[PDB]
Amino acid sequence: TVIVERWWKVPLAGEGRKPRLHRRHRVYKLVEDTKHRPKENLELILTQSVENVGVRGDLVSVKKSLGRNRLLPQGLAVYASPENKKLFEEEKLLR
Amino acid sequence: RLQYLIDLGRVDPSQPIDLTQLVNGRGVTIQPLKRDYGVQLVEEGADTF
Amino acid sequence: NFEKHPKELIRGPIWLRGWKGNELQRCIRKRKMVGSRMFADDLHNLNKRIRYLYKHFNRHGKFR
Amino acid sequence: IPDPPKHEHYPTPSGWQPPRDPPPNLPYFVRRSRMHNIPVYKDITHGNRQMTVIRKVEGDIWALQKDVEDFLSPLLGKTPVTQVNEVTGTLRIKGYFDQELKAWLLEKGF
Amino acid sequence: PLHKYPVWLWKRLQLREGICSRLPGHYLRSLEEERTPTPVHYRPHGAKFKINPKNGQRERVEDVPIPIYFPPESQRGLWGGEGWILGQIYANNDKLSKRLKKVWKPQLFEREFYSEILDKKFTVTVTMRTLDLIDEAYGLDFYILKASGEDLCSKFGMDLKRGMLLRLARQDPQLHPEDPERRAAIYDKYKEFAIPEEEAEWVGLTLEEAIEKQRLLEEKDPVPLFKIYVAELIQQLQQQALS
Amino acid sequence: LTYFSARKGKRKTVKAVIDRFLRLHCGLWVRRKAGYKKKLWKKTPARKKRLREFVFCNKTQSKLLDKMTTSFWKRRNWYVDDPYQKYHDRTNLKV
RNA sequence: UUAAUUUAUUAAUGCAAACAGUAACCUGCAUUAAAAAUUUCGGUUGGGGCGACCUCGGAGCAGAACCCAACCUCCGAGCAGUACAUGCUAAGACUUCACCAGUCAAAGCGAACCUCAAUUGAUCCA
RNA sequence: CCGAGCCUGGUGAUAGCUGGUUGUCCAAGAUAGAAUCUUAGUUCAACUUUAAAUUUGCCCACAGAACCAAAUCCCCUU
RNA sequence: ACCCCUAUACCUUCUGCAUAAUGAAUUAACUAGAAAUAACUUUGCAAGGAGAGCCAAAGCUAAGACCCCCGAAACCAGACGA
RNA sequence: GCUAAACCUAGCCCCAAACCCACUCCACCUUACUACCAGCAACCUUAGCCAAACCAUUUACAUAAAGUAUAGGCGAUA
Ligand SMILES: [Mg+2]
Ligand SMILES: [Mg+2]
Ligand SMILES: [Mg+2]
Ligand SMILES: [Mg+2]
Ligand SMILES: [Mg+2]
Ligand SMILES: [Mg+2]
Ligand SMILES: [Mg+2]
Ligand SMILES: [Mg+2]
Ligand SMILES: [Mg+2]
Ligand SMILES: [Mg+2]
Ligand SMILES: [Mg+2]
Ligand SMILES: [Mg+2]
Ligand SMILES: [Mg+2]
Ligand SMILES: [Mg+2]
Ligand SMILES: [Mg+2]
Ligand SMILES: [Mg+2]
Ligand SMILES: [Mg+2]
Ligand SMILES: [Mg+2]
Ligand SMILES: [Mg+2]
Ligand SMILES: [Mg+2]
Ligand SMILES: [Mg+2]
Ligand SMILES: [Mg+2]
Ligand SMILES: [Mg+2]
Repeated sequence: TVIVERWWKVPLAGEGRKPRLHRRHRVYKLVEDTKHRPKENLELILTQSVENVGVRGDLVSVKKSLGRNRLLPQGLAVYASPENKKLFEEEKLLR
Repeated sequence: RLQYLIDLGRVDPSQPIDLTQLVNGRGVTIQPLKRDYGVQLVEEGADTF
Repeated sequence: NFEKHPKELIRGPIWLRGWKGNELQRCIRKRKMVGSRMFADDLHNLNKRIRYLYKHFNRHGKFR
Repeated sequence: IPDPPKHEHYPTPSGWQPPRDPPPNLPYFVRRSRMHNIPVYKDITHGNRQMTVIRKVEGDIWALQKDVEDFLSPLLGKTPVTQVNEVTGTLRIKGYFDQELKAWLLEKGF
Repeated sequence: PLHKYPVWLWKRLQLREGICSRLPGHYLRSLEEERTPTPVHYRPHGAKFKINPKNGQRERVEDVPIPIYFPPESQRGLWGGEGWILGQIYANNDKLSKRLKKVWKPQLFEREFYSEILDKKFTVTVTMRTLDLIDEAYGLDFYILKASGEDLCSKFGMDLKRGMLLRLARQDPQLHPEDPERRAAIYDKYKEFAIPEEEAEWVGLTLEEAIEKQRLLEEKDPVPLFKIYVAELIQQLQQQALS
Repeated sequence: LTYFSARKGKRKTVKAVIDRFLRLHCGLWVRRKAGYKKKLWKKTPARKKRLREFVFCNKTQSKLLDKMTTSFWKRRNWYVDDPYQKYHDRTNLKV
């Protein structure tokens, strides 16, 4: 997403009102894009041991493309939610 | 001004002189819009008070 | 004992009911107090008048 | 507005004094204001013109005017140049003479 | 002359008046609400007051959203809560140069997507922000459920949500025989959400669609008057018998 | 100078005037001199001194200023310790 | 158009963003093009054009308080030198016929024991 | 009636330019200059009008206003 | 009645117009000064005034009293025309 | 004495209140007013005049606070 700051300062309006605008409040100023940014590594739990990237049961931070394109659709990995985490822990304990 | 008020009956010196009393007397008009932060006490009638 | 004002006695258009005004001012008042429930064509006319009136007052004239 | 409390000694500190009883029998009478002051006001018309008004006159304003004139001739070396107005019992007097006028009124006993 | 009710209420009035009155109360409420969406193309002000520079004085600060534009492609498939930004730029970001008009488009992608509730792989026009949102919410299904109708910003998405809700309600054979336990587990995964079936039918509908549905519901061929007459006669006879 | 504004129908104020001048309650407008912070190396001490003084305005000029502002700016102020407070009221005049 | 301001449109590039592996299409930001777009075309002047001039100062016209023109006659300026109390204040005046700008200056406090005819530029912005 | 159609709207476009601007009567009333994309205009000054407050205003006589004609300024009396 | 003597239509625009400068055949009805602050005015009240808020070192509230008409070539938006 | 004059009520303006209309039969999206036969489909910042005495950023579309904070070739103005 493109985040766009507003040049020209909307003049503020009420509690239960909408501020009416002007053809100059349409004049924006680009602040940032969410791409062109340091990418984050998402945390995924693993249902299989794959390559050197991970082991069965271990939660791991991975590149996002890998997570999305390969691991999650094939059923090799699961999202790091508080729901399944407990289950994983239990499994580990059992092991 | 205060002395005058006292003389005239309005603004009673037997009771306290809070701002409210002054307002009632109508020696001091004040307006929060136009940012008046109450009354300042001034010397003008220092002697003969 | 000031239960009512004589400006509540006056019965006329809802916008100028205890309120004098100018021409332009009157128009402005009408546009704000009624505008939303005015007939399109009439609204447009009013707007035009306002545009005109402002120009006449704020620019054209004598004694500026 | 409260009618003021009866003090021990007059005039009161701040120079106020009530109207004496009985009234001073004359051709004219001067009421006081809402606030119990003697109604002798200053007024500037044009940035120039300065005058004073005694405005609560009642009965024979002409007499009052005459009296005023008599009073003020030693202070000027003229007559003061006054305008009475019978309808609204007033007296426009050219030039500031307010405090003095007030004093005079007090002396008279209005 | 003037109108009775202002022009910005006419739509509201319409609802009251006719077939839209006979719509169920739980649907119309949604239409009426109009809550603000989550900020996407603007960084919101955290607090309602701030203290500006220049003068050391606190004053209020309302965060106004950027208008946004959703082309009909967006409606067809999940984008985030985002679309086109029609605006204007000053030439070199200085006001004393030309002002000139600009459309910022978002980066669209095509992706497959599984859903446990529906059991199907959908190919969608998705953007990266959408993906991120999904990740945050964990499941796509979860995201669909969790994400509100005014932040979903897509008709297709709404439809999907509705379908999911219906599935939750009915407890339909989605995975068929051999997977009843599995089905149960899936259902239990989404114990949250799952509205009564008569509400879930109307979720994610437009107004026109809703109206159409209503019409369909209360359609019916007219009852022959003859039958009614016969019934009346019977009643009369019964009465006579009684007396 | 906007004799009737579009939303209210009031006189607006020429804000430049407000920025530049001080309105004393007597009627007099105070201004800072022009070129008082420019090319002081070539200016001689006396000249500099002259430049640094707070000059009063004319009659016509004053009138113009008055016209350009509204009755808010003409009002009586009672600021805590205003350096100019003493100059608002005017004493000892005679035509 | 080789006038100023723009490139929103097309133009390829370049970098991102998406992607894949192994020891291209879209979108965002930059780039120079092509196309265009928004544009304005100062004054004085014995008509206008061309030429000349446009701010400041001294002399004549203007012979004796000020003031006084022309595309009238003649000289010049757009600094330089010396200081580093070329400190700070401040009664009272002059004034380029308005305003703005300019000039002079007693006393005082603080210290010693300016030359020059013009030698210059408002506001806002930096 | 094409150097860029016609129609409606924005548009009572805008015009330092031209034309026009309607009962009676009386009164005071004439053009030093300044800047200015300014010299077909305008703001200030000057003149002018009104209402005020005023105390001097015009006319002026001796004395006086530099060195390299006609007059003027100043100016008590009247 | 005329003959005698006296008498250079009107408006506009001009330094200046009988001008051979503009306009006007004539009648009809229609056809062009509208707004604040600040002043002045006369009322009301008065160290206060105002029927909240505003103003106030005689002020404040009140009314009264000033500020035209017709005209381009234009630019742009959406229709309609081979 | 001809042309002519003259004439009140048609209706209309501004409000107030009150939320309007729309199938006798037949015909009417094809060349509308046409009885009767095998293909598509709506959403996409207004601009400019104008003011700034040019023009290029910019230029308005109950009461009170307040024409205040702000904004602005820090100006027009908002
Ligand atoms: Mg409010
Ligand atoms: Mg008065
Ligand atoms: Mg020329
Ligand atoms: Mg020539
Ligand atoms: Mg001078
Ligand atoms: Mg000294
Ligand atoms: Mg016009
Ligand atoms: Mg001109
Ligand atoms: Mg005369
Ligand atoms: Mg210039
Ligand atoms: Mg001529
Ligand atoms: Mg002649
Ligand atoms: Mg002839
Ligand atoms: Mg002629
Ligand atoms: Mg002519
Ligand atoms: Mg001519
Ligand atoms: Mg003719
Ligand atoms: Mg008329
Ligand atoms: Mg133009
Ligand atoms: Mg053909
Ligand atoms: Mg313009
Ligand atoms: Mg103009
Ligand atoms: Mg031009």
